[PDB]
Amino acid sequence: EFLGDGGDVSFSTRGTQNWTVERLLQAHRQLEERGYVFVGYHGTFLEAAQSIVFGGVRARSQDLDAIWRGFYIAGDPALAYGYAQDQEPDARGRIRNGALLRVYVPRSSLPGFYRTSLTLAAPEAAGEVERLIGHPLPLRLDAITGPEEEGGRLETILGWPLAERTVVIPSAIPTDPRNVGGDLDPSSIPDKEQAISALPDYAS
Ligand SMILES: CN(C)CC(=O)Nc1ccc2[nH]c(=O)c3ccccc3c2c1
Repeated sequence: EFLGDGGDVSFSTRGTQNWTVERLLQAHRQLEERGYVFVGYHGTFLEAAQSIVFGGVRARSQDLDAIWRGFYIAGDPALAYGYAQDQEPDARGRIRNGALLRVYVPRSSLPGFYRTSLTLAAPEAAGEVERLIGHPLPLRLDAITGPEEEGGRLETILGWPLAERTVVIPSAIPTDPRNVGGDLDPSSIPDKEQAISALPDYAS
């Protein structure tokens, strides 16, 4: 259990229960001590956050193409935040805010991390990434970081094999239940979390 101590952690529209930036700090120190390193944020809906944190990352399907299939994260919490919410409404039109998660990978997995300046959405990106990674997509126990299709923000994709090796914990950066869909309010980012958010150096 890499969640540190305090009470039971629970995701909810009111905010991640029993999660404070201080507990995150304890959790972060424990992970680092165990040889894990932070690689980015992952925004998703509440239940997927719960599953990811306590069950671990688990690929489910889509092999025909989905060439870029994998676990998408981002060094910049603002990019991942856009995804921390339900993808479709319920029968009554409600779209709940989700949660931001912190993704860690064993340091021994770092050799598989690559970065390119080429926008991943570019048509020839696949060919360039395959050259960079040394094999045909999909990504395996490796990852690639590159500019989002449009926006300039760097997105990181973890091959499912790598993703399933991660330890993921809640972020102390909250989503706003009053502003679903809205952009991340940078002032809602705890200084203490920003402090433990440096990324590892990737190969290019
Ligand atoms: C949940 N819907 C957005 C459908 C989907 O297929 N994608 C998905 C679902 C969750 C995602 N979470 C992220 O943190 C993220 C970060 C950088 C780039 C993409 C993502 C991301 C993408």
